[PDB]
Amino acid sequence: TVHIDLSALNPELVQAVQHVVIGPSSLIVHFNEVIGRGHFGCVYHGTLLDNDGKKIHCAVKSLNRITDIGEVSQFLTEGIIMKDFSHPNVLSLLGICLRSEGSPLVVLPYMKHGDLRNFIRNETHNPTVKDLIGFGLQVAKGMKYLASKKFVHRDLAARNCMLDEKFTVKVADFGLARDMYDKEYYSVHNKLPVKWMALESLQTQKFTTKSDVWSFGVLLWELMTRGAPPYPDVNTFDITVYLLQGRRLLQPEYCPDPLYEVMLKCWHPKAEMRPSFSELVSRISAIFSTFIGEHHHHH
Ligand SMILES: O=C(CCc1ccc2ccc3ncc(-c4cnn(C5CCNCC5)c4)cc3c(=O)c2c1)NCc1ccccn1
Repeated sequence: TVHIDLSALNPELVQAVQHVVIGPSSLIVHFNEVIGRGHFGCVYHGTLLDNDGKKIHCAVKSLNRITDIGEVSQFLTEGIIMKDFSHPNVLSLLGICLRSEGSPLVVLPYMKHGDLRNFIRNETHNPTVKDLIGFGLQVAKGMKYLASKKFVHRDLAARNCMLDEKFTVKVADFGLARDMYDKEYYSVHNKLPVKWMALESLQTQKFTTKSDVWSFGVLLWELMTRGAPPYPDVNTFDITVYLLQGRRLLQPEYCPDPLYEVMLKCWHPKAEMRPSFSELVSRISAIFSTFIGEHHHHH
């Protein structure tokens, strides 16, 4: 029932939204069919009528019970930040629907297989070790692209990646993503994923591509453990001390030794000493191509 006053938003943000607008008549939000949850609300199945009149299956993000303009602005930015994304391992934006009343709607392509964490946890799907390394390589390529556009993700985790009908892994949620401009960092001004955060980010609240590399390492560990929760016997509040003591996530059972070395490199206490995403793509690609095991998907 909300009425959003657009004159209360930053003009550059409103113009950006206007450019990716979806006509209210072209979208059916299947509001009785929940499919996920972002940082600002739930995600639903949707049907999008395209420019050529074809029905497109989509995922629609909405704001859950809106109270203030700041929340609307952050939610719209989580859609606008994705507008120029064009990479096979990065989810694209289909558009934004803003009706006369109610929450704005961020429209994304539907990803057949759902989130990466749930996919690997499914005992029947049972991805092989090589399949898991391949998923890790795909995420690395998406992050290499994001890093090249000077965006800091800040919330990289398996649950934030999706798999499409061809098993292509795409970095999908950008609810905490920020443009670094020419600064090479983002510091918090205005619910943080503690067990995926770099030690320096937990201490200073400053995020960089190198802090995303740390999160990537944890995502690789989630892959190799088939979606186990990290540090299960460490409380969220005791993580900083645990990490300052030099302690790290242990080698997963079926994980190749060179891939565990890659994870360790991602968690170096000195951010400058961590590999770049370009270096991670090269290293993981060599591990992937030399691991001769059973494999299903195309990486
Ligand atoms: O929700 C999130 C992050 C937010 C986010 C970001 C982008 C997307 C984009 C598309 C999408 N496509 C397909 C399916 C889907 C859902 N199910 N299926 C099929 C249905 C038939 N069975 C096989 C799966 C396809 C779900 C989604 C989403 O909900 C989604 C959600 N992470 C997940 C998360 C969120 C919170 C806690 C844990 N995990």
